Amino acid sequence: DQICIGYHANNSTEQVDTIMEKNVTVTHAQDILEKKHNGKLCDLDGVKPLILRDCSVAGWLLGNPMCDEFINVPEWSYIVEKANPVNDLCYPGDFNDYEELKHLLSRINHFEKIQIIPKSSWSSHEASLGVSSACPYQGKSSFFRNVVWLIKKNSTYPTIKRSYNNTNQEDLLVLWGIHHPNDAAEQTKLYQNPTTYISVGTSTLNQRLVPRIATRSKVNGQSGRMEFFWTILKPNDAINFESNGNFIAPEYAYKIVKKGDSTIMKSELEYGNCNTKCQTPMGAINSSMPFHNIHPLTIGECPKYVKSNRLVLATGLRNSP
Amino acid sequence: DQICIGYHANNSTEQVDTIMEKNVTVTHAQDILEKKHNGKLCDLDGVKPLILRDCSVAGWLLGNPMCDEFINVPEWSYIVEKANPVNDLCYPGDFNDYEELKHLLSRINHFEKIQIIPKSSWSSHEASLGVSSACPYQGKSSFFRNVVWLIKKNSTYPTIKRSYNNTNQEDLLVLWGIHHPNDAAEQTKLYQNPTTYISVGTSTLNQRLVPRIATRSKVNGQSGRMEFFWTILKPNDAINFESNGNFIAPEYAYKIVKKGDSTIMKSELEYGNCNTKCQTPMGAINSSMPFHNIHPLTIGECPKYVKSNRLVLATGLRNSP
Amino acid sequence: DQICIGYHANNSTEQVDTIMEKNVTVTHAQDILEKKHNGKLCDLDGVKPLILRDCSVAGWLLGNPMCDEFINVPEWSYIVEKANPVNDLCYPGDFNDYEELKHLLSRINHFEKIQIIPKSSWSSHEASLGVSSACPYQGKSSFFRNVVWLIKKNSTYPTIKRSYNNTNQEDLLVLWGIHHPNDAAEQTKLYQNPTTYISVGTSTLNQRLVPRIATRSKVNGQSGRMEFFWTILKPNDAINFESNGNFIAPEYAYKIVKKGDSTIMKSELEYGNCNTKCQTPMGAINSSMPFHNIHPLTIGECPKYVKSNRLVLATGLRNSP
Amino acid sequence: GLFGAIAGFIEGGWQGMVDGWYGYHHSNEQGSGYAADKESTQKAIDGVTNKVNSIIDKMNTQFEAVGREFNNLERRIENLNKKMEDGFLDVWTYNAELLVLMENERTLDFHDSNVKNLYDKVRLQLRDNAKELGNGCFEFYHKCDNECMESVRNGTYD
Amino acid sequence: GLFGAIAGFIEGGWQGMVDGWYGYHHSNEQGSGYAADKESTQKAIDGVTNKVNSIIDKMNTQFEAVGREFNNLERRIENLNKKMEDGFLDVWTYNAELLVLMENERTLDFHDSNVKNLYDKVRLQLRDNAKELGNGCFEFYHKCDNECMESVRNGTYD
Amino acid sequence: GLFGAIAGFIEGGWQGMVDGWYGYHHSNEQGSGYAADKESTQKAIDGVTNKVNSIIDKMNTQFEAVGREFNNLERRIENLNKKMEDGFLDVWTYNAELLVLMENERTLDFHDSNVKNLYDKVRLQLRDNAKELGNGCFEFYHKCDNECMESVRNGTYD
Repeated sequence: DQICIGYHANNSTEQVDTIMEKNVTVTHAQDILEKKHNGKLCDLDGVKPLILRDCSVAGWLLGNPMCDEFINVPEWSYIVEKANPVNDLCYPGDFNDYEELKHLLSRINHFEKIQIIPKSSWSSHEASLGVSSACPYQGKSSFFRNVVWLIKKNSTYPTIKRSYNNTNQEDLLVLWGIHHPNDAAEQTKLYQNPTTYISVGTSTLNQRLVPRIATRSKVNGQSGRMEFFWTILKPNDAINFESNGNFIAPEYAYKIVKKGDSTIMKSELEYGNCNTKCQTPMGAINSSMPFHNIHPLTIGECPKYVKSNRLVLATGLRNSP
Repeated sequence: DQICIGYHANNSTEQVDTIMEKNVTVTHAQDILEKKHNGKLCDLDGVKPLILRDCSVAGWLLGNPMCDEFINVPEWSYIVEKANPVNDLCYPGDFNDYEELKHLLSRINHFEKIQIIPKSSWSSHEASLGVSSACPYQGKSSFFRNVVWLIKKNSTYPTIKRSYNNTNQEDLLVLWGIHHPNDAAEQTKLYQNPTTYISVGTSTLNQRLVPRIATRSKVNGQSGRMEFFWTILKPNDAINFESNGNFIAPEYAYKIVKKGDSTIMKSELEYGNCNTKCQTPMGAINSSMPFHNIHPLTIGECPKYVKSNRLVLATGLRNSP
Repeated sequence: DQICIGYHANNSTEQVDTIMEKNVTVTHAQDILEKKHNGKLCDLDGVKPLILRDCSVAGWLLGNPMCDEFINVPEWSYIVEKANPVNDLCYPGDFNDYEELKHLLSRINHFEKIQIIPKSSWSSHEASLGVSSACPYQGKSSFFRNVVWLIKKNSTYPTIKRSYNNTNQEDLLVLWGIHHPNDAAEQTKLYQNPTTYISVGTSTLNQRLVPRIATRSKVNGQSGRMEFFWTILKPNDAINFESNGNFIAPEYAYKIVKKGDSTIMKSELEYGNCNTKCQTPMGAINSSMPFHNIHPLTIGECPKYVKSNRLVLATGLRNSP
Repeated sequence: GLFGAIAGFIEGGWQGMVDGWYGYHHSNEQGSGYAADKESTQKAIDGVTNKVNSIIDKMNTQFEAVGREFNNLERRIENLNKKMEDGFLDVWTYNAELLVLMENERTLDFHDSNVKNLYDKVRLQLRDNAKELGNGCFEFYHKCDNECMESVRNGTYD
Repeated sequence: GLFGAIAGFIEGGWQGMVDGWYGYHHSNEQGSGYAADKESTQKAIDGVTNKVNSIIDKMNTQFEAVGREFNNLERRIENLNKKMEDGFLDVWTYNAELLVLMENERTLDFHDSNVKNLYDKVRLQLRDNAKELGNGCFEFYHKCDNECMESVRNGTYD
Repeated sequence: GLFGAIAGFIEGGWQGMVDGWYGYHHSNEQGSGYAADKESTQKAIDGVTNKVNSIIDKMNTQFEAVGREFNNLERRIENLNKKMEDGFLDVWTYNAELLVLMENERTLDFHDSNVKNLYDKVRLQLRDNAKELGNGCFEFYHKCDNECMESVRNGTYD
């Protein structure tokens, strides 16, 4: 008669690593790395992202005519933008401090666009002739929808003195611009005056823009340049414009309302008609694992990203052959 | 008769954590996290901090009239500045490259202010009329004490040609400014000349400032703007000014002497009349613990900051019930 | 009769550390920290570095006359530059966005210099008189070799309109400059016109430079200043210049060919006539150790840098006395 | 393994013991079979569960990458930004992979320990009563019936 | 615990032994009492002291936050700056908390080890001379007087 | 050490055993000498080799400093840059130094473990056949000749 001490074995095939030994077969193990996503861009927590597709944040905010899909967009959870969007800056130029703006946007879930200076508000200036074949809409020379390309009337550009006051309680993103012609005669044809300026002031802004003439390459069949500037106008603050030409004046500006958690994802993926609690630029994650190896940039309640191919904890004992 | 092997127990109640078990009662333990401070701002190693209270580094350096407490301050150990100090930039504007200056200050313990251009040195210009109700002192329109608001004399602003040479062996912080009026007639009233400039040169500086006119919001009952610039003037180097108006000229500049280890702390606390070897923005630390959890930003011989609520090492054995 | 279990001892003197005990003598141990270098700068993987010696990256690229050693240099593995090179910016000034250029260079192994605007191409301007005693060559006033200091001809500076097209398939580093005279009459003497500009455009560049007059310290016996700008001109793109004076025009520009892995090392060491697989600013490393403690900045197949004085693993057992 | 029981003097585990992690096999005239030792098994289930939760939890505060954009003339700070994000992701990957390696080795040894402690607990009781076979087994000098066997398991022999 | 002595076959510690960490209780006709084993206790005091100093010291070079300020249009680098400082403070917090967890577990096991080694050292000496009771105690076959007891403690039995 | 064999009940190692890490000394009428236990030694050589490679390898992805330059008015980002590079180099130095400390201690204990397991394996076989001397040695009740000795080593006694 005989009694023995012993331990469990089973048919388990699961292996874990240790410092001294690799691929130790164990009776039980817990995998803690999520390796799977659904390869789709999905609504986050019910709330649909803003998917620009072709349009850039610039093409969207300035109101590129091909970006009409985004004239008025609802509260979004996150923004998706391609690597090299086609519909941005239709008329070539620059967007001043663009990245600082993109950054401001990452802490914003909802914009509400309101008219600040009406197009039919320019008594002394031609406001329906500021168009270009660089920005076509339905086959016809058009222009950025939210700004107005002011042009000479009866052969005069009177000094503009316009001023908007932010009576709204919500911060306001005001955008404007300046046109840089390519020679002396273009200045004459468009604005009459040969030397000009746009001065812009708020309680904290002290700006004076002066057009730079230079001969340059035809980007989009254009040698002229537009340069766009922005500010954030506080509540109870006023923005004062003064210009005698080259002025791209605000028509609309965005009230900043929601101020949500958010990111701009870079992805060449289109909307996937799904919902998730954790989204990556490659696809969404539905998992209870502590870690995942999908992509570093995520939004939501997410597992921690690591670079591993494999994370498995032993729970049972060395399984015997 | 019988002999037994055994181990210590005692009345100890101290508990430590392990990976497999939490709150293991042990016979002895060493706490290594300092959780306590004195909630005061104290002298460091005998040497009192510069406590601006209301004044900002700007309000102090330019010589805001309400910042007379700091006309001449001794060697300090560290600087304390509130989150939103009231006494700075009394006359609204900007302070050029302010943060790079703040940064330079973090490696500085002592300034010694010396006169570089005497107020009673302006033969051709009015130097006692450059005042504002934005900067009051004892009820009367006054101005930044270290700079001079030069103004037209007998209806003329002759081109200024002034130049200071740094014969001192210590580096010199020279500060100056430019006034930006809000319309054409203000320029006329103050300086006579309608188009102006301030040119500034050293061995490495090549500056030319030109006033920006714009109509803007009344910050401190003022639409005008001041913009302040600085340089560090090496030994045996000269600073050359040239201006025909809008010039805010140096009177005083600071010799940089001590060059100590230092920081600008953000704190709404006032001086506490104590001494310490390690100061945080929340209070001082007197401890021999290796770690503390008080605040990340410290100065002195300090423990290492961690985010923990608890760090306790077992030294004794599992205490038995 | 007797049998015993036991373990190895030997004459080993090698010691390792543990948490509870320091200097435990063990029978065998593996040192894993490389402590040795050869104190030389060596060819990397056969390929010799560019060793500027005295010259700076600026002195080299602009073509400082004392930097003739580097008129045409082969593919290099890495670049070495002293802390304070003497031969740079012979005529005092600035090099615009110099650090962004240095950074671009870190991902470049080969430049090939080609003529873009010929010196004997200036019909209306004097192009052999733009020299200075600040930049001597073999005892005579000379100038940066790759740019041309254009000067008035028969007492006229006609507006320059020059334009180069990048037909090459390789990106092109184009460099130019602007002269800042120290008074009104110098402008007159050199260029005739009193108010000038240099406008520069590409498909993405929109520049307009205007000379800044100021009186300043004689760095290298000079109060004038040069300011140098650069761009990267894409394939099939054109660069358009327009200027009526103060223009430092390209003669040569560099084709960017190799685009190799690379760094600029700071070192006061000269070439050592050796070859290595891993170079540091202090010397080269020939080792199979996983770690080294030589210097953080290395290039090649290198061990991982750590700050340790000692890394030794026990492999054998506690050696007995 | 450090404690020499698992795949040590006890050559291999028991497919026939599904009841728990450690226990006994008995074999006498009335028959034979397996019986999980409930408490050492439970102690082990607790240990491993707490460990996993400690492990998961310790790792919950951990570097989150934030998307950040830079223009064409901001290459130095873009690279700094990149080197920073990658740098933390490498530190955490290493932290995670190593913690797993070390704790896996500690878990396996823990099981070995629990088997050895159980073995010794039984060895202590048997005394001169049984021959210690060397293989995990004890062969009785006299006649152990099912309640004799039960008494060993329960901890009340003799 | 891994070595099975502490709160293992030795059910609990001794309030009555203030002399040191491990030792003996003896009980015969002349009386009874506790005696700390001075050298195993000292070995343990050394081990733990060195450990703490190793632990403190290894942690002395460690990220120091430097106050750094940014203007309104420097938000990207401000955030980078913040994410960097926080990132290191999280790495070090984790380093510190884990080191404590792991070493606490190693310290407790070390004490268990020292008790077991002491137990075994005595077991080795007693031989057939005493009955190993299972509980930490050895009951002598014959009559152990105080110098007999002392001889066990001192290491010179028989 | 934790397992009490090395510099424990086995006072010191054997200069005379060059054959391997652990084994036997025998001594009878025909003479005496050392014989390395080939398999426990090999198990140990494997363990330590794998460990070192694990250690080296785990450390192969690790922060690389990139030279980066800043002008006179970029002092804040220069410092940030510096604090970042230093910060990672300190994290990795600590990672490396600690891993070495902990694993060194684990390696030494591993050897102790292997000696103790070998000791116990022999103890199990000898039974009442030999007197366990306390010092690592077993003194036979009867007359062990060289093939008797060999039988112990080989694992087939009795």
